[PDB]
Amino acid sequence: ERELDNIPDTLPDDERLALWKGKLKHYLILSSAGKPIWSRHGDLSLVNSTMGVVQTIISFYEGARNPLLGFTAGKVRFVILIKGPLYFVAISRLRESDAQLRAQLEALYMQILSTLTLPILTNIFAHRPSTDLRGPLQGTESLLASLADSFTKGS
Amino acid sequence: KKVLLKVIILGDSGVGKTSLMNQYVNKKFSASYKATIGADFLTREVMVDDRQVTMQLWDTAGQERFQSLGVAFYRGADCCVLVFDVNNAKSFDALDSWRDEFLIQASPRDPENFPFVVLGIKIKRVISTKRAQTFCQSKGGIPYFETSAKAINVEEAFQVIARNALMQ
Amino acid sequence: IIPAQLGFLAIYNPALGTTDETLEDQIVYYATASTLSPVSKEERHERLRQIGLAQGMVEFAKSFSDGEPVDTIDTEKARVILVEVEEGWWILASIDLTRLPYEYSSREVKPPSLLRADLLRAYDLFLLHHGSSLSSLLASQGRAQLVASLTRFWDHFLATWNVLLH
Repeated sequence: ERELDNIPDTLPDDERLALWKGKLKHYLILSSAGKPIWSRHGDLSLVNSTMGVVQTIISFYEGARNPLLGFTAGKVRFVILIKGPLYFVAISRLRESDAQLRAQLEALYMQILSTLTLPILTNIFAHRPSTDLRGPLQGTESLLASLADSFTKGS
Repeated sequence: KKVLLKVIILGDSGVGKTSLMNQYVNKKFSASYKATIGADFLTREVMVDDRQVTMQLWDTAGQERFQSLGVAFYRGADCCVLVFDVNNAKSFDALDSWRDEFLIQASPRDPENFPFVVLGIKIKRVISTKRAQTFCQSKGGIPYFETSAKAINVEEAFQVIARNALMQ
Repeated sequence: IIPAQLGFLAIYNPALGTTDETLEDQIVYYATASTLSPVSKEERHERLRQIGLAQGMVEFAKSFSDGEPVDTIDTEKARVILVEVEEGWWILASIDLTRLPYEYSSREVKPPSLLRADLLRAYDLFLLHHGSSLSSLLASQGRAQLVASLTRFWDHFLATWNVLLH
């Protein structure tokens, strides 16, 4: 019933989909194939059709070489964030700006990042122990220096 | 974690894919968008041995104006279903064009072992069963099933295609 | 540098075409930047795709918005406006953003709420000189005459319509 309550599995499918659609805030993470990765509300059986609709809408604008940033319907805002094969969608009935929603999707992406990268990075170095990461990190040195200087100024 | 499979339903428009999937899929979770953005997005729970599998069904509209978007429709597909009407000869002849266009646009890993299933819809028929199996046998032995919209072999066709996806 | 301009505008009514053979009948007017100055199969497919995508986004968002349609779409290169001017009749307008070397900007462009009010006033202006409503006109004078009447009005309006602030 309440916003942060989990949608019950025992309820009939009509009410569950009704409860899901009524939430004030949704967070959707899906692959570029349309396969669901994570949803704040709802289970795999309930959200996957919505994922396919979202991937298709995003794909029309990818196909047009004109990426989709977001859209508005009444009191609801949709924000799209694309990071390679990962599609992030925020759907909000709260009074949240596009920049606030985009920042929230960016933060969820960083949480996904820490979990996935260290295993695949370890697996890479297991097959190629001599891997030199200076190449793929070129251009980020300037940002690394600035972040280090922010710490040094704090003292 | 529960297994998820992305299943593409291919076939000529008007063959009867929508009415057929209506008997099978969970209508409560269907999303009907064929005329607008080129597909119906359906879902259904399938039991393969003890494991319970959730299927993500993409029932494509098959209209010409959606051909370019086949790259995004088919991306990451686990398996593909080819549908024809046994009374519509043109729908049978198109099965070779749908399969080749699917392999080109989807470009899946292990193309020679990618799971396929051919479905012939029944309602005096033009396409004989043996002529359909010869095409299925010609394409690496695709499992062939015949059914009516009034269920039948649809449940068995998807348990077969789900089982072959899990082997990969 | 290419200034922001009107990409395309469409007037459609889904009730005028409920089968796939009659989908293009939904469209009573369609103008692109090129047309403002013979439709190929590719162009016809593209128009049906633009209008179908708008309807699909409307259908999708209605599940989350208590039935409210999509009214604004923000893309990297275009600002898209969608307005239901009367029950069943829709105006879809895509404004290309300013191209600078490219990089795309919307600083010079009118806000979505302003573009919508421009299209509604043009709608009000068209009716003021022709009839009570698009639905009433369709029954009174028929499709051919209504489309011809809409083409004369909207071609002239879109040629002069300024999507920039100044």
